[PDB]
Parts: sequence; structure tokens; C-alpha cells
Amino acid sequence: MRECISIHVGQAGVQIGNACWELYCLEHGIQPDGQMPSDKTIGGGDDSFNTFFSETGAGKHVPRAVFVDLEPTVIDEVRTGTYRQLFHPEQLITGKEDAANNYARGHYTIGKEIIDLVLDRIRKLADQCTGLQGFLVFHSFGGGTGSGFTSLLMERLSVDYGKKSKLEFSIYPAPQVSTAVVEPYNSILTTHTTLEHSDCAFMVDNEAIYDICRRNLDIERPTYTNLNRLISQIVSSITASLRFDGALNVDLTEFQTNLVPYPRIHFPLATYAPVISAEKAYHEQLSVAEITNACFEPANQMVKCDPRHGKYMACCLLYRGDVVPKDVNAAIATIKTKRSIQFVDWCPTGFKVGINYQPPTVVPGGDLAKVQRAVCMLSNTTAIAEAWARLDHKFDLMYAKRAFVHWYVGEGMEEGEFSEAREDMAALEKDYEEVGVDSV
Amino acid sequence: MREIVHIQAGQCGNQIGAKFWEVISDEHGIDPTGSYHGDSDLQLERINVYYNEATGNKYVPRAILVDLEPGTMDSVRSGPFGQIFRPDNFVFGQSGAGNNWAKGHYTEGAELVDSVLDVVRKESESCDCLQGFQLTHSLGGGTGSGMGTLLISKIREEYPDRIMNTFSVMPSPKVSDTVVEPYNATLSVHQLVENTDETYCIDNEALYDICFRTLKLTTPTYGDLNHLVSATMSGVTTCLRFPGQLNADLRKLAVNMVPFPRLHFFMPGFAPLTSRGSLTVPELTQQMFDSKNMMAACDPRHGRYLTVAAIFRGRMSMKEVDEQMLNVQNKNSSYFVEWIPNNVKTAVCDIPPRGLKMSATFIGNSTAIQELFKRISEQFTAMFRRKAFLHWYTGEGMDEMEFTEAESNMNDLVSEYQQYQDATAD
Amino acid sequence: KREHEREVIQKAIEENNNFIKMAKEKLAQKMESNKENREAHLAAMLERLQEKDKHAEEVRKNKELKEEA
Ligand SMILES: C=C/C=C\[C@H](C)[C@H](OC(N)=O)[C@@H](C)[C@H](O)[C@@H](C)C/C(C)=C\[C@H](C)[C@@H](O)[C@@H](C)/C=C\[C@@H](O)C[C@@H]1OC(=O)[C@H](C)[C@@H](O)[C@H]1C
Ligand SMILES: Nc1nc2c(ncn2[C@@H]2O[C@H](COP(=O)(O)OP(=O)(O)OP(=O)(O)O)[C@@H](O)[C@H]2O)c(=O)[nH]1
Ligand SMILES: Nc1nc2c(ncn2[C@@H]2O[C@H](COP(=O)(O)OP(=O)(O)O)[C@@H](O)[C@H]2O)c(=O)[nH]1
Ligand SMILES: [Ca+2]
Ligand SMILES: [Mg+2]
Ligand SMILES: [Mg+2]
Repeated sequence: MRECISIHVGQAGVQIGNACWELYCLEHGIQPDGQMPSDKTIGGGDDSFNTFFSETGAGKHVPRAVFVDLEPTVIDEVRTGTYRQLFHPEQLITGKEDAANNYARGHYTIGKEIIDLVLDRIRKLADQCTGLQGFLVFHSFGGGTGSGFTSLLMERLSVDYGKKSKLEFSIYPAPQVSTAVVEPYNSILTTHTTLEHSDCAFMVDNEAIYDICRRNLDIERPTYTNLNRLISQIVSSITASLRFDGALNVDLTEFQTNLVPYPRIHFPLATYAPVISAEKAYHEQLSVAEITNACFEPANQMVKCDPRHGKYMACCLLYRGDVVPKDVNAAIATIKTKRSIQFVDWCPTGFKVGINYQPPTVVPGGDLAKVQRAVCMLSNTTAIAEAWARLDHKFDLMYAKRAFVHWYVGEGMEEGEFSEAREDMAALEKDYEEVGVDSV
Repeated sequence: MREIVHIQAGQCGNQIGAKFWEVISDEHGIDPTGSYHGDSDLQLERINVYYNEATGNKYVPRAILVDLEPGTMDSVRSGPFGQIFRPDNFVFGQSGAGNNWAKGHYTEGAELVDSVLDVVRKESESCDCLQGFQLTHSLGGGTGSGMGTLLISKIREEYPDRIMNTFSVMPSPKVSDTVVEPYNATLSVHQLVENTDETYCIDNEALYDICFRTLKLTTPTYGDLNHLVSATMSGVTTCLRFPGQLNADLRKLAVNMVPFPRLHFFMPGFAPLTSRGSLTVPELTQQMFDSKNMMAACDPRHGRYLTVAAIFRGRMSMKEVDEQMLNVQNKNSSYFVEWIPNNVKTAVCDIPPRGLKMSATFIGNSTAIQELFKRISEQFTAMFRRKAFLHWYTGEGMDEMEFTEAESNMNDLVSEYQQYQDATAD
Repeated sequence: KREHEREVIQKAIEENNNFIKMAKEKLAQKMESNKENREAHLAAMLERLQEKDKHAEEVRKNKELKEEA
């Protein structure tokens, strides 16, 4: 019951997938060969970690996950690497030719050749669930597969699973690690196409994560490995309620109720603390008060934007590790009397709190200090629309001259799809303005 | 794998073609016999992009050698890596093209093109996933220019969804006094604008100037010029040949570099270019953006960049490269079009060229490339207004109308560069 | 009240089914339009190339008739 199926799409989705599943295994005591000594029920169970892992009769704990990419070289490293025994070969799906940074190739030309196979593989995972709750879809905005194939997949999932929940972790592009000039096109196209098919989407701004690694972990020039380990800690905080039990544990769906006031307004801002090196953490315990305060520091947000210049529609605090309500309540009280936290007038101002008692874990050879306690704040703020504004403006600059548009038209698309997508984004930006205006 | 098929046509094409294979064979640890004897797995990881693997662990260039005369290819076969090429992949005639584009394109060339296509087909058939093609040739002669562009059109017809890439050597009076070269060049550009996805403009004018002015060579040989060409070709293909994130295949490169289909003519550059007995990341970066380091005789400060790719090779600070690339864009912001955000992409490859600790290679899509085409156009019209030497071409069946059309198209291309140069975001 | 309870749940079912139907029809239309557009693009390209072959035959024929001089 309550199974969740993860789908990792394109290079960013897959490599972030690598980092998350490695981290989950460490959190649950699952070895790279899938064996889990502590699990006394062989070949099945309804434990909390079974939401993310199925079990074979031979005692293997297998991720409820599909990895998909239109070229093979990223997934080949999964097939041949440390956790290769973890996955059944059929869970790892590849084509020969990628989408060349072109949404149109991901959604149409190349994607259509593999979409039926991908859905068949997902169906095989679904059939093994007794109470499937929904999907978690990991992908970049900027890549041709991450944008175009993800959109196609989400559309097809709506048809095949109806209104079964679909959540995204979406990688928003940054110039420091971007690989295509057309990523703003791809971002607007996939955001428009997927908008009606996603229930909730956690955007991860690569520039925000890049900055955090440079500033808080003292990494000179962060690699995807650096970025992905941090992102997996944040993803793990968000899914921990699904994978662990506990008296004070609050289900993600319950936070979701508060986080989505209207279908289109479904983009929470995640903030995570503490991000600190081993050298800085040594002999320096960060209390509940300190990590809570850090959530209202914009430098620690997963998306660059300024909530102090917007309005809140929800604030959720997801704690893990050595944390009790007494300390949380005191920390929140201090914050309410010192911070730029303004809510819209049609929303209650209470902070919603969840506590998972299983302490944070780290991967060997990582940059993050092992800490006793951590917190992920999920807020619904009008400020996140800043991210759309920046992207929409880059789109406008290029599209006014129709730069690179021939690449998309050549693969069968029409200018009509571009302006339709961009108008949807304009409406979204306007939606975020409107929800912030006071009631009459 | 993602295979590339290499074709080299005519004297120039086979010369710089041969040097290309010698240079990258060394980089990949492949000896003249096709055996691997390198010391790094990075050398073999993407070896199949350019090499076929045969029996005996032998590596064979996916290369086809074409000429309407046996001469250059006989000497190719006698070159250092001459025995490395597939003997069945030598296709040649006996006539010669006599520096006549029409003979290469319509007559002699057309008689030979089918046998070439048979070999292209055989190489393409055994490709796991063909990327496309790269052609090396000059535009000033008869075979590389005429038969080269014919091959492009024929290959396009059979592989319409694959990428077509050329290394096209532009003629200059400083190197060759053959009078009809601006005719051949203009007729060729007319084809390239319509039928290639990306063209590296290797300008003999620039190669000569670099050798003479900078390297202080009083009498540059084709040997000297071709070192510049092979250094450049090695650099601009490193992202295709070694593991990496940026522009790692022909189509991703085109999608990053070509904002409008016709404007696909690149200005290549290389650093360091320094005289004998005369190298920081900052110094590398400044040099690669200087006009004196361009392989096309154009000043980038006479136009604007639509798109740019920069490739640094060797052991260096990634942090420092990022800072210097940011710095150069900041200080030179006027020379990058504002309506293409983030139009400069940078890659760093750990493996440097032979004999160098550090190198940089530059690929510019600059509206300043119009200076190259204006130069060819000036030389073209000075002959064409007198109708000089036309009987060479009309005697093969062509008429003056085709010359007029080729001239107008190239003049259109220049106008188009000027249009986007003058365009503003507001 | 029972009548209303029945209407609410049948309404929920109808809206979910209509969402699925719309999504399916929209995707079919898009994929067909895309297929047609791409095929037309390639067809235009090959048509131009075939004109080139046509012109080449014309050139060789023109040379042939002048050598009959
Ligand atoms: C005439 C200059 C010769 C050498 C210079 C000092 C430089 O060498 C080093 N180590 O920095 C080189 C790179 C020059 O800047 C270039 C102009 C050389 C260049 C490409 C062309 C000249 C026109 C040409 O005469 C050529 C025969 C002269 C010297 C070659 O042996 C240099 C080697 O040739 C290469 O192509 C690789 C890059 C590398 O192996 C390089 C060490
Ligand atoms: N955080 C993070 N971002 C990544 C990673 N890999 C790629 N990206 C970002 O994703 C975008 C590029 O899309 P990719 O996922 O590489 O492309 P793809 O989905 O494989 O699509 P094609 O290769 O075009 O078929 C750029 O913004 C990259 O910076 C990763 O491992 N981690
Ligand atoms: N850079 C360079 N240019 C060459 C070489 N060989 C010939 N050229 C140039 O190519 C043009 C002549 O074309 P060529 O290839 O000899 O004629 P083809 O054999 O009929 O294709 C002239 O502009 C020459 O300067 C070479 O090895 N290197
Ligand atoms: Ca069990
Ligand atoms: Mg990819
Ligand atoms: Mg010659």
C-alpha cells in the first residue's frame, strides 16, 4: 500500500536519481546488492520503506523506479557501476540517439519511438503495487529529453493512470553549468505542456545549488556530483515522511493540502539547513533554533528569488533527527517576532510542522557534515514567480528574432506552439500576481 | 555509438585530411598500423566516433578518400599513416578537374560520384547510429570545390536527417595565383549555404598572415599552413572525440551554434600562436579572442558574435577559466548580440594537443565573417563584369545565369549577417 | 440526500473521464500534426535536391549539344 514510483528522465534526472537511491540505501541499511539484514520479512512487507522498495523472495530490495534516457551513456554507468545489482535490467531503459537539446525531438521525433516501451515498464512496476499513491518524476527543464520526453510521458501518464498524483523535481537552468543556448525555449515548452498534468513541482535552480556549494561548502567549482549530493538531501527530506514512520511524522500529502491553493499554483519553494562542511561542523552543534532561522535566509533557498518581497500562502517545516516540538515551537516564536513573513489575507498564518526522528545520513566521500538534525522548509510564496520571469525574458529576447526556432520547426513543431506556451507562462505570472492581491 | 563518416576530396582536401588523421591518431594512441598503444582509457572511450574496429584489435579511420586524379592520394598512401586507411576507400579518377568547378560538379565529378557513394553507403550501413558527415576540401580548385559540393548534395539526398559538416579552405591570392579561384569559391559557397549544417571557414588568407606576420615566416609552405589547420581541426573536434558535456555531437553543436539555417559559417581560432623562442589562462583567453588568432581573415570587432564555443585543453583551473570567460564577455559585451542570452559556451578537456601543456580553440559565429565573403565577392565581380574566363565553365554546359544566381546568393548571405549585426533587443 | 450523493460521485467520475479523453485526443492531434509537418519539411528538402539532379542533366545535355557544333 501507498507505493510511490520514481521516474528519472534524461541525464539530470538519472544522475540525480543515482544520488537519491544511493542515499536511500544508506538511510535504510540496504547494501549495494539490495540485501537488508534488518528486514526480517523476506520477499515482501508493508513497512514504511516498502513505499519505495519492493522485495524479491531472495531478499533483494529493489527501487520502485524507472530510469529513461534517449542515449545510453549515462544509464550505462548505472548498469555497470556500484549499485548495478540494485536494479533489474528492465528498469533501465535507453535509446541510441538523444534529443540534441531540442524539446521537439524529446517529445516527438525521438521520444515517440520509445514511449510505449517506457509505459510498459512503468505498468510492470504499477502491477506490483497494492495501493499505488503516485509518481515522482525527476528531469531537467533544459535538456531535450528532460523537457520534451518528460512532457510526453506526463501527458501519457494522465491518460493511463488518470488523476493519480504526479509530483516533479525539476532542474531549472543556470549559466554556470548549462549546455545549450536554447534551454529557455525548452523550459517554457515543457512547463506549459506539463502544467495541467502535474499536481506539485519542486523546482531546483542549479544556480542556487551552485552558489550554496561554493559559499557553504567552500567548493571552488562545483561539479554535478557536488550539486547532486546536496539535491538528494533535499529530496530525501521531502520523501522521508513516505519512507519512515513515527508519531510526529506528517505525510507529504498532508503538507500538499496546505501548499496548493489552486491547481496551477503548485510550485513550492524549498529551503534546506544546515549545509556545512565537516571542518566547520566539528565541535559546533547547530540547534533547532539555528537551523530554523537559516530557513528564512534566502541564500539557503533551492530557487533564487526574494520571499521578503512577496507574500506567503503557506509555510511548512519538515524536521529530521534530534528534534522535539518544544524546541521547534520556541524557534518559530522567535522567528515570528523578527522576520519578513507576510501572508496573503485569505490564508491562515500558522506554520505546519512535521518531525521525522531518523537522523540525516551522508554519503562517503561527500562534502556535507554528518549532522544530528536538519530541516527542509517548503513554502508557497509569490516570490517563486521571479524564476518564471527570468526565464520568460530570455525566451522573449530570442523568440523576437526567432533565433534557433528553425531547429524546432524542422522537427515538426509550429510557431503556434511557442506563442501558446509563452502566453500560458504570461498567464501563470499573472496568476501569481493576482493571488497576492488583498481581498476586497 | 554515434559514428561520423569522414570524406576528403581533391588535393587540399586530402592533404589537410591526411594531417587530421595523423594528428588525432596520435592523440588517441593509434599507430600507423591501426594498433592501440596509448596509456589512457580516455583515449578509447569514444574511439568509435571516428574509427572502425576490425579484426586483430585494429582501428580503421571511417574515412573515404576522393580525387579526380591519382597524384595526391598516391602520396597519401605513401604518407606515415598511409597504410592505416581502408584500401577500398580510395576512390579516384584519371582526368583531373583542371581547377574547373564545372568539371568537378557536373562532368568528371559526376562520372565518379556514384562509386564514391557506394563506399559512403558501405561505411554508413555498419554504423550503430550515424551522426553525419564531415568533408575536407578547398573551394578554390576543381575537385574539392565542385565534386565536393556535388557529394554533399548527393549524400544529403540519401541521409537527409543527418548532420553535414565541412572544413572548407577559402582561397587567397597570397597563397595561390590560379586566376579562376574566386569563380570556384563563389559557386561553392552557393552550394554550402543551401546544403551544409555547419562549415568551418579555414581561410588561406588568415593562415598566410599568421605565418608571415606573427610567426615571422618569410616563405610559408603548405606544410606550415597545414599545421595551423590540423591544430585547429584537432581542437574543434575534441568535444566529439573525448568524454565531455558540451557540444559532444554534431547536432548538439549545430543547435548551439546556428540560430538561422543559412548563417552556419564559423570563424575558427587557436591559441597559442607565438613565434619560436618568444601562457596563463588569462593570456590564453585574451589571445583566442584577438583577430590575429582567427583562421578566417575577419576582425570580430567589425561585427558581433551570434554564438561562440570555447574549448580549453590541458591541466588548468576550471575556476580560473570560468572567471576569465566571464571577464572577456564583460569587457567586450558590445560584441555579443544581446538578444541571444548566454551565447558563449565553454568546455575544458584534460588532454592537451601533442607537445603543449595548454591550448585553446575557438569557434565563432560572427557577423564579421561577411568580410571573408565580401573579399571573395570583390574578386568575383572584377572577373565576371568582364566575363573573363567564362568559356571554361560554359563549355561544360553551364550558363551565365548560374554565375549570377551564385553571386546574388552570396551577396544575400552578407546582407543577412549585416541584418542580425544591426538588430537590437529593443 | 441519497440522490445528491449519487450525483456528486457520478460527477467526479464524469470529470475524470473527460480529462482523460481530452488529454488523449489532444495528444493524438499533436502527434499527427507534428508527423505531417516533419514529413512535409523533408519532402520539400528532397524536392529541391531532385531539382538539382534535374538541372545537372540539363547542363550535361547543353554541353552535348554544343559539342555537336
Ligand atoms: C613557429 C612556432 C613554433 C612553436 C611555438 C613556440 C608554439 O609551440 C609551443 N610549444 O608553444 C606553437 C604552438 C605555435 O604557436 C604555432 C604557431 C605552431 C603551428 C600550429 C604552426 C606553425 C605555423 C608551423 O610552422 C609548425 C610546423 C611549427 C611548429 C610545430 O612543431 C609546433 C607544434 O605543431 C602543432 O601543430 C601542435 C599544436 C603542437 O605539436 C606544436 C608544439
Ligand atoms: N543538478 C544537475 N543538473 C544537471 C545534471 N546533468 C545535466 N544537468 C542540467 O540539465 C540541463 C541539460 O539537460 P540534460 O538532462 O543534460 O539533457 P537530457 O535530458 O539528457 O536531454 P538531451 O541530452 O538533449 O537528450 C542543463 O541545465 C544542465 O546544467 C546533473 O547531474 N545534475
Ligand atoms: N591550406 C592548404 N591549402 C591548399 C593545400 N593544397 C591546395 N590548397 C589550396 O586549394 C586551392 C586549390 O585547390 P586544390 O585542392 O589544389 O584543387 P582540387 O585538387 O581540384 O580540389 C588553392 O587555393 C590552394 O591554395 C594544402 O595542403 N593546404
Ligand atoms: Ca520485508
Ligand atoms: Mg542527454
Ligand atoms: Mg592543386
